[PDB]
Amino acid sequence: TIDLADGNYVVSRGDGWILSRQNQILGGSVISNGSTGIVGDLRVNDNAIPYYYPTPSFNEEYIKNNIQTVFANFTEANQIPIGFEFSKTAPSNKNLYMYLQYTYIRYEIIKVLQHEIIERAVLYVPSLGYVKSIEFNPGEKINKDFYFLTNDKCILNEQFLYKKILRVLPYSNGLYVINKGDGYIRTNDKDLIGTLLIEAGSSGSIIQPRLRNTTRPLFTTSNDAKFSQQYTEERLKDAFNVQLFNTSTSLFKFVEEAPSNKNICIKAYNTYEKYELIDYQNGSIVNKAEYYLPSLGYCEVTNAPSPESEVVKTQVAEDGFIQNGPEEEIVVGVIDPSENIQEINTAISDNYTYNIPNNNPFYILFTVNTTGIYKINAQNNLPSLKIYEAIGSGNRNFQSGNLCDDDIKAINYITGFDSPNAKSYLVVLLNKDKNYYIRVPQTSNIENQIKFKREEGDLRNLMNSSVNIIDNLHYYTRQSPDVHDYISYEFTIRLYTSYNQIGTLFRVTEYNLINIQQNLNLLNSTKSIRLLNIYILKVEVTELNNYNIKLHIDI
Amino acid sequence: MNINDNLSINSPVDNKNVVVVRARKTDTVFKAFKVAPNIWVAPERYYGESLSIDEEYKVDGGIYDSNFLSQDSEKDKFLQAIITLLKRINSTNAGEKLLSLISTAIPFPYGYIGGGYYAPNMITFGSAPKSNKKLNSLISSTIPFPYAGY
Amino acid sequence: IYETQIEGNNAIGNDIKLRLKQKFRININDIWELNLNYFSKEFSIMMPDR
Repeated sequence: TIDLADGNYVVSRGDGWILSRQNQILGGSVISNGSTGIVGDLRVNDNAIPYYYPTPSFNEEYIKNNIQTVFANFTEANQIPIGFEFSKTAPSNKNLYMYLQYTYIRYEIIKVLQHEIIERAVLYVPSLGYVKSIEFNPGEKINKDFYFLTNDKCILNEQFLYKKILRVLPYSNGLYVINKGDGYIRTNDKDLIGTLLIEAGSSGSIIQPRLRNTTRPLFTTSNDAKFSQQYTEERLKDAFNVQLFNTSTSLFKFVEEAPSNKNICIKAYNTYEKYELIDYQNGSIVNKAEYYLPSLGYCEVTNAPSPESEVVKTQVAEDGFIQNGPEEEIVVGVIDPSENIQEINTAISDNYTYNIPNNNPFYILFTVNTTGIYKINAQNNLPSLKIYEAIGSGNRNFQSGNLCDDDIKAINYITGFDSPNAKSYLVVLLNKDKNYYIRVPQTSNIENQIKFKREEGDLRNLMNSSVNIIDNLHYYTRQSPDVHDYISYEFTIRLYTSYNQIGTLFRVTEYNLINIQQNLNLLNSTKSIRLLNIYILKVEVTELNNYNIKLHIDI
Repeated sequence: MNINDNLSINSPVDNKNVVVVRARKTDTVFKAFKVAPNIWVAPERYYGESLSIDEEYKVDGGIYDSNFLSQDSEKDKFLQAIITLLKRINSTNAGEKLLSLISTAIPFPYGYIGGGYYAPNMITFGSAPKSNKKLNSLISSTIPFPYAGY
Repeated sequence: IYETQIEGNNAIGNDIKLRLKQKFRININDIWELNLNYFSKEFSIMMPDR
């Protein structure tokens, strides 16, 4: 008598099923005088073999396929040993006897016809164990229900999980790896290691001891081309220096001690750490791959519900992920393996002119000889360059007056537009220890030259900012920087911005910039300046409400 | 024994059924495909022999050609032919028994790094937290330290 | 060596233990008597013999 439609169904009745008559077949332990007894087992071999009970229509292959498609794949998980243990202390007057029995997960392939279950096939998958204890005295009579079980029972809560059978990211163009958090579990208990029911006064523990080091990562790419499985692994190794993907030697173990008044049920799941390898281009993601690196488990502690309160036939949730860990998101830029990385082997002293040697965008690695503010303009500022800082560089191999290539590919974007037609130059504070990359975009026949120059004073005020040389003063649109970042416009009066939300206008004296105004809110401003018929306007973004920023400049 | 036939020379290297492995301990590497448990197929000429040999040696029955099994088309044809031959052998009972014996007759492994096969050492890991009785350092898990130590 | 030492060891996976069990279930005299004359008769394959 069911309330479903006609057809076949796959049902999971949950974990915590104890078989009949198989109670004391494993043995028991007797402890006394305050001694502590620990009984455990290791689900690895010959005790992780499922028990099939097939009906004529549902054979073993049908059962296995239609159960492993929707629910946890026990075939793959049976090769990895999993340990469980129960410990109990006897009273320091009496004796305690406690015995262990395996628990199972029950799966039913059923056939509903006219709201009636007319045919059933049952699979018992070996889950963790369960220990029953009693404090006894010599000659005491113990109820026969303690030793012997006549019918299969669900010690845990019943379930009938069934299924019918048929914002604005102010990034720059490039590759990013995003650590999206830890503690991801698949739906429908597809990653559940298992459940332990700890009785009052006892303690339970579930351990993955890494006896077999293999792990199963999960991959999902939006394009097999480019973002492949090996490509994503290489980018993860470039970003977070991840070395082991399908291997791990980190044991983990969850221990729960139930109180002296009630019982506890603890469920252990395998977890994952989510990595997203986006390909942010022009304000939108053009390629995205999701990598789930096997993490170190999750433990959920619960109490048994009311006895047989209500067993509700609930459908399975859609295939997905649930994050039980803390909310995290870390973005790390990665050098595109596409481009070549030229190196400047000599530390830039006070002035340098790197002569650019194909026509493809590339990287130039360099370090300065003294921490200071540098201008990195190009030949006539025709190519707009970008600058990145190598994360973690400068805390290792060091050679005075030379570039020690620490082969770091995890770059942090500093400043620079991606527009290939805008004329601009960078003004950046560079540390002596750290190493910096300069991305030159797609070049053309002009040789061009990147000019580094020590800027002491004057232009040393637009630090970590790109200044675009507007030579047509009308509005200009650029890649808006993030909050608390800087942009600048140099032009030969109404000044404001369209979408985004400080500001400062300096007059240049050929530079010797002198401030004329400050704290100018450019968000839909309507004030006037009436400057004398060359000035530089520096804007700091306080609220990134759009990918681009528009510089409305009206005479 | 089921000979896996869903393989091709263009199959991606999944490190589970299609691999690239080093030839003994030389500088050569080669591509191998798993068609059965512990049975692999490498659709290319043997690395050890010199594909070009002096005419002086050239043993009788000496069809010699250095351009055989060079293109990927010939390699895929060779792999398919070997899979078909293995399926032909596996069809009957004598061939199935022979292939199962080949797949189960693993070379005898060496013992632990100290010699012997009897039993490994023991590790005590995962001490329970303290309580009213406290010092539960001994209440923990027991682990075979080298697992599959052979 | 297998029967006294390996068979009984609880710290070795079944992937090697069971394969070694079936490896030694065959007597060495069986391998010596395994020739092409058996498979030629069991497959009806004609081949040179002398």
